[PDB]
Amino acid sequence: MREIVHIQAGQCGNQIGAKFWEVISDEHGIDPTGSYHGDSDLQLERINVYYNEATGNKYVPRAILVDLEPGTMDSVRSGPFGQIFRPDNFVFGQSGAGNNWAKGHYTEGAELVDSVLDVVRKESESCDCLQGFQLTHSLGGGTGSGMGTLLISKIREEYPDRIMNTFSVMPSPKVSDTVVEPYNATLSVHQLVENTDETYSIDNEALYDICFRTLKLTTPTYGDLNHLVSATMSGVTTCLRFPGQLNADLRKLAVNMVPFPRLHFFMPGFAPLTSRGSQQYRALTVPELTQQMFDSKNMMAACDPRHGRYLTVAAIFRGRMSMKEVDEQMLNVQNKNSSYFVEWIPNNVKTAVCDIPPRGLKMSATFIGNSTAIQELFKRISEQFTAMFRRKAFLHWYTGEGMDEMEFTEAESNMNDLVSEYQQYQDATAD
Amino acid sequence: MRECISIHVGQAGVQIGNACWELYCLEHGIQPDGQMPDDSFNTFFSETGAGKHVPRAVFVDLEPTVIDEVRTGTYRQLFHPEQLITGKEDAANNYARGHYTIGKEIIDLVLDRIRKLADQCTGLQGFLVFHSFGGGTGSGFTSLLMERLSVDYGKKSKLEFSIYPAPQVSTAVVEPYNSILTTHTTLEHSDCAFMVDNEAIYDICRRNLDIERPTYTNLNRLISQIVSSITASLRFDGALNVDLTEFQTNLVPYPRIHFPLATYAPVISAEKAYHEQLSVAEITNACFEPANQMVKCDPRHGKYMACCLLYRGDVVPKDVNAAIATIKTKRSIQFVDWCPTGFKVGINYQPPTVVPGGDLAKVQRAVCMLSNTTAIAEAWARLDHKFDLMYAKRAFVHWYVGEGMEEGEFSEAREDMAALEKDYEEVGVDS
Amino acid sequence: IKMAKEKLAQKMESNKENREAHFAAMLERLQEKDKHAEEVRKNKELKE
Ligand SMILES: Nc1nc2c(ncn2[C@@H]2O[C@H](COP(=O)(O)OP(=O)(O)OP(=O)(O)O)[C@@H](O)[C@H]2O)c(=O)[nH]1
Ligand SMILES: Nc1nc2c(ncn2[C@@H]2O[C@H](COP(=O)(O)OP(=O)(O)O)[C@@H](O)[C@H]2O)c(=O)[nH]1
Ligand SMILES: [Mg+2]
Repeated sequence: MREIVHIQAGQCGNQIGAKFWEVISDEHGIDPTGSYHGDSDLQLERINVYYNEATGNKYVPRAILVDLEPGTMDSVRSGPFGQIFRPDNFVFGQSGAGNNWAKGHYTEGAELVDSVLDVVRKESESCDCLQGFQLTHSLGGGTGSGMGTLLISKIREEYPDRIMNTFSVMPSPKVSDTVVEPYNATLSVHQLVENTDETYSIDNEALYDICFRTLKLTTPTYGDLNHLVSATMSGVTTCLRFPGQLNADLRKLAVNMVPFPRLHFFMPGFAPLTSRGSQQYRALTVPELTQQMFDSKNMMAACDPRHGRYLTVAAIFRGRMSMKEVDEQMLNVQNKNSSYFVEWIPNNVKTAVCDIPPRGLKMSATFIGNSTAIQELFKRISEQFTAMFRRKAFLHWYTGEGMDEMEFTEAESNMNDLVSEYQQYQDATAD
Repeated sequence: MRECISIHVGQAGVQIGNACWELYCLEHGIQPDGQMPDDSFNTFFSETGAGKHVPRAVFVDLEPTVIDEVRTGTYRQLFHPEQLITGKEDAANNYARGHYTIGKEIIDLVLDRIRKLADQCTGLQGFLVFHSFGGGTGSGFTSLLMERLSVDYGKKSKLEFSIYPAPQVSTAVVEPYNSILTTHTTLEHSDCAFMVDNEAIYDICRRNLDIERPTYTNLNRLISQIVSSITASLRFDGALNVDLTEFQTNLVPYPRIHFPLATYAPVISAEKAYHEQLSVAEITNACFEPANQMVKCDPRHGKYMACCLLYRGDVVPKDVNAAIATIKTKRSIQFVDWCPTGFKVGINYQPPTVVPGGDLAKVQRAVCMLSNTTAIAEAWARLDHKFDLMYAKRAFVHWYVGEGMEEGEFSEAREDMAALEKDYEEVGVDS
Repeated sequence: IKMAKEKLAQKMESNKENREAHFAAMLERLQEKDKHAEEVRKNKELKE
């Protein structure tokens, strides 16, 4: 278990993915040329998990950039770290998906898929021991959503034994204007339930609410929302890219986090909450970081953790702090909040500490929770979907692509089953 | 002459192996390059044409990380490279991956290396197997290797040093599954097994050595001291010794009841200087204190079937007998009705050696008590209950099934554990 | 020991029986959830 192959699909996928690479490059002391200029051996210890070493001192992201639309790719290349990416790894179409899952999954996406698999195969065959894949995408769009899930299915066909991980951004009325987002999301959730091993449910509803309510940003931009996404992605991947005991690889993480196959949707949390540039000169002690695990205000999925129960929790503390203090504080939270943890999964809260804090913060905490409260996010999508589907609104955009009504009915039913499954284990007892 | 082959499996086994072999070298005056300026040490170290002393040991891991540290470390010259065996992909805390999927690829290579060591033996006594119960390699690979060793070695003695899992230092939610699966499969292949509860060791380091947050380095140094006490009788020729067979003859009354409880004393912090020197009476009294035990359990709630006291250093038989006589006046030490002769005593001349810069103080005399008590069943019960909690809901079972294991294997393993618990209950009943 | 060797070479073959057959299903799903694609690309050029 060593290399992770990263895939970025669609507008959102490429935007968040590009920010992930500038964030982690900075943490690993890699400049936009690929040269390591840091001053800590920890930065290079597990550099091979995300970077290939090119001739000499240079490091290149093992990242494949995909879109059916060329524009986003040009914006990435033009960017701060745009020059770091492997030229041959940009695979872009000309024809666009027009925020239509059917175009991304069946039409335009299907035409480009083979050119993408050719690049993923090149990266995969170079690997000493491929752990699996990591995909960043939105569920509300057409390329990220439709093509992204098509890629998952095609990759799964060729690499059925590798771990499939995603960072899936869920749509919200608060931040986007394609009216068809509930259809694209539901059709994608149906695919993820079946095809991924772990999915980080990144909710734009929660990110907008954090920016507006907490960060007091009157009109949030995607740049503001993406600063929270990149902070979360850096946190949840800490264990994979730095030397550590717990959840050191994708398989160990999945084995410790996923009790039932379908219940692989994680609710990420982050403390402290920061705005682009907002120092972080004096803030956050160990008891303070620990308390924000149950804080709905700190959740990257618009769910209240106190409205459900945690099946499994992984908590990653970053910065210079006491391991004794972390252990005490973590135990206190489980004892005080007994009722929000399932009794039939013993020692279900696992903690890890990494000496390297993320950029701009001296202390941080990342939470990965497998909570039954995630059903609130799926319920929201189902009710938005049904409000439209009841009236068969915008169905012409999908049927016009060759899709059938049954697929819509099936995707919805599968997602409602997922909600029902979370409710079942929420109500289950250690009798 | 009377050789013993040591096999170190998985992270726990390899890391404990590092501690053991470091201690043996200090005890026999062997430098980290194998050079040395009794003669019984030859049971554990072979000799080359260059006068170098090489451990009769094999280090195995399915991931290279841990062993890579041995081959870069201080004792890189002590071992020949062929006896340090590593795979690429770990067992990802999955018994099924360790036993089947991944294990099956390296098994033949590991046995070929063991065969090469056995060919250098004129009177091979058998094997000492060090592993964790919790990790996928420690659990899965060990049971696979134990089965293969019974086939290739006929009726050759096999003793285990098993790391019983603890939540303070636990890395996986699935450790109860791995523990039960390995115990069931290995039971018919092991002659005697010494369990080491990581919580007991964690608590001794905290209580006796004043270590706020004990690390594996702290735990292993203490473990190594107990292993050295058990193996001193094989590596040295004292006034009172016990070979592979005499240990088993004295402590094992029935095939399945082969789990002695170890208790060590004294454990003194390298500070103070006034907290010594402890008499033979004082160290003997300390063996009957549950705080000095290697497994957490209550002997006062169980019955003894055998008691072996292994003394080391400045100890006289008259001192020992006086100490045992006062202990016999404390009525509280109950033996089974079918056992008369309770105390078998051994004295080995060499005082306990400590690692320079270690946490342990140098003492003139120490003692290790190996007792076969029915109270050890409490450790099985704790493990079995955690297994049952998860298994009732089939939580995480899919990870094992996916690797080709069948659900029936889980039922079988648990029923065998129920029979083992029943055996300890039946053994304690009077006629 | 005679009977022992076989118990193990059975274990590793009823496992390898399964491990193979759970990637039998893995692919048959993966081929059907592709057969549908043509059956749907169908309705697109068929759209009249
Ligand atoms: N005493 C002690 N216990 C250890 C050590 N390393 C791991 N453990 C314990 O063993 C269990 C974890 O299993 P590991 O040995 O780390 O894993 P592994 O055998 O390498 O297997 P995989 O990594 O899954 O392939 C937990 O209970 C740990 O607390 C060590 O050096 N000393
Ligand atoms: N957080 C975040 N969401 C985005 C971003 N760009 C688009 N989205 C969201 O993604 C969805 C639209 O999908 P998009 O990725 O633009 O389309 P695609 O190129 O066809 O996958 C909606 O839910 C948008 O709110 C971005 O940069 N950040
Ligand atoms: Mg390991």
